[PDB]
Amino acid sequence: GAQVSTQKTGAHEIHYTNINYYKDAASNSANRQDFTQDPSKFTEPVKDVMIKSLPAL
Amino acid sequence: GAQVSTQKTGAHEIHYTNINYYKDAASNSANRQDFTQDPSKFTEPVKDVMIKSLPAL
Amino acid sequence: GDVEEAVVHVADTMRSGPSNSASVPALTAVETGHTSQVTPSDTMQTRHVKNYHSRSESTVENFLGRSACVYMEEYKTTDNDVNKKFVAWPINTKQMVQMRRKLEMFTYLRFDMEVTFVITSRQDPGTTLAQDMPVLTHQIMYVPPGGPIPAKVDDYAWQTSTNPSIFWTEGNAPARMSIPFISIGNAYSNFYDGWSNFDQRGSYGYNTLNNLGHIYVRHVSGSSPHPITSTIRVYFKPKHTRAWVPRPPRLCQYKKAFSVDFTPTPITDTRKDINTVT
Amino acid sequence: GDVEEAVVHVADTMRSGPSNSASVPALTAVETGHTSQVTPSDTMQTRHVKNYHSRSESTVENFLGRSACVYMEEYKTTDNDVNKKFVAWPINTKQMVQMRRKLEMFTYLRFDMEVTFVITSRQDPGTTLAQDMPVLTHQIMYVPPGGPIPAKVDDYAWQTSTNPSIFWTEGNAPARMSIPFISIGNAYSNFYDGWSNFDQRGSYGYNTLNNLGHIYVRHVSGSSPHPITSTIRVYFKPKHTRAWVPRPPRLCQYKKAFSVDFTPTPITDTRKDINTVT
Amino acid sequence: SDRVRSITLGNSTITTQECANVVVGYGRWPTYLRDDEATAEDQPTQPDVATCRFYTLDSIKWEKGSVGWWWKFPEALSDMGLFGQNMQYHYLGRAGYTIHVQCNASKFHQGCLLVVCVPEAEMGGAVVGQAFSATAMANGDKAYEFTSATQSDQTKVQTAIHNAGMGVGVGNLTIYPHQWINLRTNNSATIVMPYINSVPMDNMFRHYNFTLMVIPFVKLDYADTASTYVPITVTVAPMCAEYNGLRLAQ
Amino acid sequence: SDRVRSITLGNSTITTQECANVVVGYGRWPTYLRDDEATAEDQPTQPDVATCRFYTLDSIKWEKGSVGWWWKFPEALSDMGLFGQNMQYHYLGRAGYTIHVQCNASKFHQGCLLVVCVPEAEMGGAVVGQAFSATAMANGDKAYEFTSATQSDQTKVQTAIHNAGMGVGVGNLTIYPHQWINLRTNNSATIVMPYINSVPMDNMFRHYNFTLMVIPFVKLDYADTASTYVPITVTVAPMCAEYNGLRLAQ
Amino acid sequence: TTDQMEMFRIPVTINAPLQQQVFGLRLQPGLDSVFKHTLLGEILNYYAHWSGSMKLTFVFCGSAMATGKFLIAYSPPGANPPKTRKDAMLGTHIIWDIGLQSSCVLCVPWISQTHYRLVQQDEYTSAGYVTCWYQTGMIVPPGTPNSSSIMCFASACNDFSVRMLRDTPFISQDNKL
Ligand SMILES: CN1CCN(Cc2ccc(NCc3ccc(F)cc3F)cc2)CC1
Ligand SMILES: CN1CCN(Cc2ccc(NCc3ccc(F)cc3F)cc2)CC1
Repeated sequence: GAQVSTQKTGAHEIHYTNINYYKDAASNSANRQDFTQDPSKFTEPVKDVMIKSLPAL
Repeated sequence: GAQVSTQKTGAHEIHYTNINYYKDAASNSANRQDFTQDPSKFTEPVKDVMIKSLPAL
Repeated sequence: GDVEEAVVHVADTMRSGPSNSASVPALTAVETGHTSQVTPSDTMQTRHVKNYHSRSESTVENFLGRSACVYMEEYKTTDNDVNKKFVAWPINTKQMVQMRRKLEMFTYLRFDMEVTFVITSRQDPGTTLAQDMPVLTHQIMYVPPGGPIPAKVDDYAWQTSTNPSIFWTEGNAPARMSIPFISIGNAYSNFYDGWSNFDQRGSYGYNTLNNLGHIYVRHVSGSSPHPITSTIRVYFKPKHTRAWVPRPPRLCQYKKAFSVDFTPTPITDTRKDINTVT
Repeated sequence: GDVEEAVVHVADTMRSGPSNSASVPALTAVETGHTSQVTPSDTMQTRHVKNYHSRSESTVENFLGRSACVYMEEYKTTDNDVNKKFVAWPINTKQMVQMRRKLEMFTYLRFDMEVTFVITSRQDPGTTLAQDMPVLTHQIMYVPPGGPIPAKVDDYAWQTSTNPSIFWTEGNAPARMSIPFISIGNAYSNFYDGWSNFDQRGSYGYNTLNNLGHIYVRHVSGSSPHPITSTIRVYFKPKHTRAWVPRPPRLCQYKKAFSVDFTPTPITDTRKDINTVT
Repeated sequence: SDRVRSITLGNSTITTQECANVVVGYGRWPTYLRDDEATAEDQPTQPDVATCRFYTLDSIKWEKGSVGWWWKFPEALSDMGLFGQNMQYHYLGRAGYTIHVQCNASKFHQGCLLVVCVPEAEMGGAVVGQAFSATAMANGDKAYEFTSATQSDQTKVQTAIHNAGMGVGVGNLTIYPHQWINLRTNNSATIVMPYINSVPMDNMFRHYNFTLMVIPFVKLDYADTASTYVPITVTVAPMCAEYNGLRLAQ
Repeated sequence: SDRVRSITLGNSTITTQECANVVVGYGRWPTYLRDDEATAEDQPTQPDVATCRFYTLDSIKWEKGSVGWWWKFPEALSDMGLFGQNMQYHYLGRAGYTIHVQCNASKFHQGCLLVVCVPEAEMGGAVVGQAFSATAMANGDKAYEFTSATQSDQTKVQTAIHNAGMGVGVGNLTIYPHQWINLRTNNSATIVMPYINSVPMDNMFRHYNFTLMVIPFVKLDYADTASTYVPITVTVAPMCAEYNGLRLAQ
Repeated sequence: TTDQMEMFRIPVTINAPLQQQVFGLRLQPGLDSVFKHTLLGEILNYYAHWSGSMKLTFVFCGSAMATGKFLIAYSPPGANPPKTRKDAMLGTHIIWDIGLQSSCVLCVPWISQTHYRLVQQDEYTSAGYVTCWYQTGMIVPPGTPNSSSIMCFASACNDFSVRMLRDTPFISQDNKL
């Protein structure tokens, strides 16, 4: 039961295998491959959406 | 997710397995199996191709 | 099922030309508490650019995913004072400044922990040092709150039957272990603006919520003819981290290990005048 | 997907016979800056030969894929001078001659790095040496540019919370780590024919682009009754290398660690006369 | 015949009736910056024709005792037409070049020149461990003299010819793009140099992209003639030049 | 709302939060020269962005006794950025303009200005049958003063305001493209002037394409305030500029 | 600054000499004292490299009857910073008009020879200057204060990024707490 996945590499110009040996999820290695993000929570907390082109008020 | 590939050996008269354990591509082993090369960049940098048999000028 | 298989670049820049219209992206109103979302393409002509930069290294997982010292202490193999032959450290993450600051940028945290111990020994100076001693061994014991606490190096409490412990010998790799999210809430809290008693009296502050237990260390049976001093360093490395409610980084120097007390500090440095740029 | 599968000999020699024609492969004109491409088959009769030789060992990957010392330094476990109990080395690859020369055959480079540390210790000579000390432990800390710098062995800065560090104990295998392409450009530059200030003044040369940081090393807590000296050697081993714009190898001996300064040197050695061949 | 070449850039033309082929950098023709490789956000400016034209720098005199000369670019063209103005008014710049070096003499003269463009031609001071100002290595379009003997003035770069002021064997400069002007069979050399650097763009006042060197390997010789020297002229022309980051004039 | 306007040329932007519409010459937008109307043979140069941007000329001070001012183009922009350099280095030029004149005052001020662009605004001397130098009518970006009384100095143009220095009734200037800046309900005037001339192109040092005039018809007035004057600023931006006939700098 | 809060307010006057400078500063978000301790500056100080564009927002906190125009310009790196409005207006700039909308945004474009810049900036990786000048001047009616203030806000665009983690230098200790 092995997991295969891509590894960070460059851009213009590649797989590693992982296996879990312990029965507790806390023993797994860091899952530092997640890159999803959303800043609208802190930058646009207003109730009525404002269009950038339109005047603020 | 294992990679199998040939290993340098002689001529007239042979496979090794590799697996990646880390999540960063920088941790992989050296990829010293590439042998493509092209010297025309430094030996024939002229604009008009010259045929060896024909006179240079 | 012998195997199973399982990237986000920043925004690009779009070409823009001359414009003359009633739309005014530049003008806004900060009174709404809304940060603008203008881009350089909205105020000057720009070429088309493809950005391959990524924000991988700024994730909270990577930001906090570095081991850092949190405590160091010394204990002697043999000495007259009983209290000086072992360590007893209430666990807390507010004694070393850098790691404290790093954590204090978020109000609430939830993560697994990876603990590593570095132990070193040295012979104390003295008039006579010629001796031969085999390799030393150390014991680390973790005592959840309310458990028995040893009072001397050779106490009965060192016979752990339920308390986890590690026995380590010098010359090998540092000891290590992992701990799960051991809290009583749904998340750890760096700050707590409240009291202990329901009458608004008593202890005040995060100290109130610090009940993680203790750590004890001792030499197993080493008792040298001459004193030998050892030092232990504890490193913590969060894993699988989640954070909530960011707060501004601290500005004033820390002064207490269990309080927010500080001294007023200037906002920043000064310069000759408002126009000086050299 | 439990597995997945994944050589270039030199040119052969073709048989050639007597010739008599208007074609003149031998005659050319170097004024064009074009190197010839004649072969022995074009000037004398040759037999057919199959070459199994390969140019595998001359690839840049293999040419630079060897670890080499780049720096060594000494520090004492205990001494009167504070600055003598730890090392502070600004990172650069121009202090050891051989590795410097090897790199300087290309103008631009782009590679990953593999770093290995070799540490050894020895007891300083003295009148009294009889002592017993457990195994020693060392700490290596990497400080990116702009970070805090320790001023003494027991400084607070040694509590790394974000700075990567390695704790190592004698008697085990040498420490190792890997680093990615950590540059601010699209490639490292061995040479830089320019200045720092936009007025064509200031520092001049590659020094200007050297901002890789520092490395600090110390004994964790070892403090012997008598001095003990340790030495550290740093080895670099490029990986996944790419190179551009080759340049002629250096001829004059190096004289400065941050400059190209040199002294004029003869082109080569001499012999009795133009005809001497013995 | 392939001995005749004609080059037309902007509103200027160069015609050579006796020349060898044209060498083209490392086989790469100059070109504009691509969208997927750029980093600056704002729109660039592309004043072709106005800046992409030939500019004849001043001339040197080739004597029997000449040792060589060098020029540094793009600083050499710092005050040459609209190219200089654009370079002054902009923070970032990018452009390839076409270098044409003329030298003509009768059938009875003999000599040989080496023309080579050296990217990142860093130079060392005359006295080790001694800094020099930005005047002993580039002062506009004026050419600089190499020296046969070892230099001694601390205010100047080491001009020892056989080391090329770079600590390398002069005979190994062939690795770089180059051409030979042999008076027997040649009168000019043409080199097309693409933009070579570690970053997409750079300031042209702070960074010397490449250096041009002319070295007589076989010294000039003649006998019984009224001509005492052979003039040498250098002509350059930026190609696909584009600027960015407008600001106040430097 | 239609009271807000935004104009973006090159790397400059103008935003007016209280303005009237924009007037557009004789209903013709500026444009490049067509192939079937050109006369010069060689390729033109079109350095857009570098030259098509706003340039704020200096400012004037509007007092209770002001009478008016005028500027002459394109000579007014003779030494303004790359536009001036291109005009210097070329024999022929061609470009339209966008003129924006700002003037703001509180609700308690009163006054009215006339902004008008007069093509071919030929002027007569102060003393009949007496020539004047090219300095009493255009000296760069500096503004020139009209006079309430009849002029008398022979070295200057006739500055009598009511005749506009042209021998015509000042009240009839409305025929030309124009706008009014009325402090009650306006703060700026915008005029887009296409290229008007009897030939496809002309030299910009010898010919004044058009003249800009600002005349207070209702004199400024106020009472009991700390502000003593109302500054006036003028901004111009060439559009679709193209040059031809390169030569040595004048 | 006897009063610390004064650091956040840029003075402005009526009857100002023509074309005067309002303020000027270096664009070193991680090193300059101005941006050192801002919410943006703190984040960068944990890293070594940075890239991307920046936003500077200015809000006029004068009276409702006051009016004026300001010129804000960004000058890329050069041998000398601008000294007069004529020099400043050559580079990237925006003309700011004060009206119902009390805020204006100047987007500093990312113009650099390298993909990244050092946080510990030096001569090689300079970033330029930002300056503000009077465009028309501030005019007020009777019965209003003769002085006003402006505030500046700093933030990163959506293409901003950082790299290489380092330990910050602002916080230090000498003894265990
Ligand atoms: C006040 N809060 C205290 C907890 N702190 C986070 C935290 C929590 C637990 C721990 N370690 C728990 C632990 C785990 C394993 C042990 F052996 C001993 C321990 F103390 C470290 C940091 C956030 C602030
Ligand atoms: C002037 N250039 C300096 C860099 N040099 C290549 C190079 C770059 C970085 C490094 N090491 C970076 C590094 C990586 C990891 C560390 F812990 C410390 C470090 F300094 C070594 C060689 C080429 C010449």
